[PDB]
Amino acid sequence: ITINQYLQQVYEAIDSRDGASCAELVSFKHPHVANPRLQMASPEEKCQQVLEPPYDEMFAAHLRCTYAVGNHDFIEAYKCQTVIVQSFLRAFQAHKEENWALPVMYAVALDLRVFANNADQQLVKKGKSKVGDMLEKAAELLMSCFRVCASDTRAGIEDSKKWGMLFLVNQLFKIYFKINKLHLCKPLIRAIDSSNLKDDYSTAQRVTYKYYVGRKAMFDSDFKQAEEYLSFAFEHCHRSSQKNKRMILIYLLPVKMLLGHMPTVELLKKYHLMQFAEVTRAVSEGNLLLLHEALAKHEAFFIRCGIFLILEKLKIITYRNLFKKVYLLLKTHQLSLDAFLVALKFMQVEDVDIDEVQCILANLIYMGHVKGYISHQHQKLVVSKQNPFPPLSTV
Amino acid sequence: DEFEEFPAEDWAGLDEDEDAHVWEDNWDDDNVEDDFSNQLRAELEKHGYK
Amino acid sequence: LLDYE
Amino acid sequence: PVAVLKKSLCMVKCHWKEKQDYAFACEQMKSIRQDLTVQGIRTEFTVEVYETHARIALEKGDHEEFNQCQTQLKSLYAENLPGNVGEFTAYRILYYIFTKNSGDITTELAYLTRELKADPCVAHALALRTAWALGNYHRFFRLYCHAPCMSGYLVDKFADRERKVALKAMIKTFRPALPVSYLQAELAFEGEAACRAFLEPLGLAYTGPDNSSIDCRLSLAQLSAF
Repeated sequence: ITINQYLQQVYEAIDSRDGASCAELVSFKHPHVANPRLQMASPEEKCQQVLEPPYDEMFAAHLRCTYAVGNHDFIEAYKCQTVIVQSFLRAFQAHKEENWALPVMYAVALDLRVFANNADQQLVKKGKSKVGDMLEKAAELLMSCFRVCASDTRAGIEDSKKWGMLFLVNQLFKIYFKINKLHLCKPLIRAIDSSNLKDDYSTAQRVTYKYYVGRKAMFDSDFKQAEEYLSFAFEHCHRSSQKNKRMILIYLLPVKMLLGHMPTVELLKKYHLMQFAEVTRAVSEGNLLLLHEALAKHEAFFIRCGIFLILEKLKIITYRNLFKKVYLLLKTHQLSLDAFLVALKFMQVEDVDIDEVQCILANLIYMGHVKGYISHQHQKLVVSKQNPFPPLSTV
Repeated sequence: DEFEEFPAEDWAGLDEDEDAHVWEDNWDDDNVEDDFSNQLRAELEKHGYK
Repeated sequence: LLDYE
Repeated sequence: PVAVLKKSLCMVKCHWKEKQDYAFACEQMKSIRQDLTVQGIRTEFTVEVYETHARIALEKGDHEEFNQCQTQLKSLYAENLPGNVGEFTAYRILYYIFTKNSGDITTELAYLTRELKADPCVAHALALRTAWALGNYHRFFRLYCHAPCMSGYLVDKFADRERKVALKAMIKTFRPALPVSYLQAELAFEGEAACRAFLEPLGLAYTGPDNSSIDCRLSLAQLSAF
């Protein structure tokens, strides 16, 4: 296909206000990238003489960018994509009370982020810069896009640019989850909640937003909200995209286990997350030795997933289950602390003394896991006649 | 790796793989006759505490 | 001993 | 003046060791650091001077100066420069515990290697972090007693906070009275006077004029005060 035909198609799509065709002609998912005729070095004259600005600069930059990616010049590709996003945002804020060009943004925005990653990887291979150099600039550009999309308050909701909000937020989250900067997600999370379209977005963007917010809440020890979000993200996830469902389970399992819900063996085997299996078997049993062995054996996987320190908080649940087992076996409301000391020594915990047992029981009672009090003079934990160990859901 | 991009932007509910009862909350009960509890009971009985 | 209240 | 600046660092180290004056030592070392930055020196001697300044700042208790020093020293260690990498990897974890930066601790633990975990300071810091995360004040203060190198200076900053949390958890459980001797033994207190001065401002009601123990039941209302 000659570049004249491509320019004519671009002009027809722009003049007809058809977002889908214009987005296709500028997105790298389209096969036209692979066309050798399309890739050219300096097609700026053709774009200038065919398309009015700022579309001319945007599409000339896109053509040189596809040439660069054909030559694998990812730094030049990222620079050209930044030029594309700037010119398109100018032409996008140009539109008044119309969001025909909303799909275009999506494609363009996505491409930028992807290129940024490769750019950073290139700078890792070249050794010039560190990791995340271009990702912050990518996040800045996407934040400008988000501001433009959220500024459209006067226009009617049918043709407002607010519909292009959540997608951009999701993109930002990805960057903010690759450079390990969670705090920057704080404004966006409220910005979505302020909008009245919090539930009117597409299913994919809503699911991605719920998953990211659930991850942030879990990392902030907000397991109730984290469960409320990740359950929705995992329930509404697309069946075809199994990788996303597994990634959501990776962060939903610790929250459910901390709140007292244990995954079945079938769920772990189905999604190939067998690494949790033994861990689960410990927590529901009160086996501290098994929990330590399973956390050490799968230490690398949990360290990579970033949930090792969240997983280690299951030791409190393991303590509660072990002490509940001791209470059930002894069948007495007034339990000598030496019984819990014996149980702890059975789990091969290093240098356990009665003082550590008292400390663990005091922490459990303070946290609400146990309803009782430890008489120190007699060294006896007196537990309640009714509801000695309340269910983990209420705690 | 990172969260993927869904192929279809909207899919209603027919494409939502529904997992039924994958979470159990009945583990927390008075069941104290399994293998691990029997081992712990033997260990405790070795030091008294009938 | 008195029980927890 | 790069080679003789090592002798200058030795001189200021002697000044800190004998005179024990933080003002002149800190000022001179800040000037030394800014002289190093101007020349762009990033060798092992830069690691040495940053380590010395951080260790000096820890003794005075100025956590902000130490925070800047360790933040720059992470970048200095990133380029595999010889030095006490374990000692100052422990202090990063301790400062993250002090500032309750739970997000930073995960990333810091991710990059830990076997050699670092074998270091006594890193092992002590990791054990202290585990005890603090699980709320095990007995093990926490047992580790806080025998702290290696300068690792105790970081823990001295949130020792009072953890002591208040532990005392809340103790009063909530220990009934009808909590012996003050047990409180001073478990919370890693030296002398009875220190423990008495610690628990006096809380306004807890005791059991009798002798104050042999604190009355938890009548002090439950004071838990929200501290």
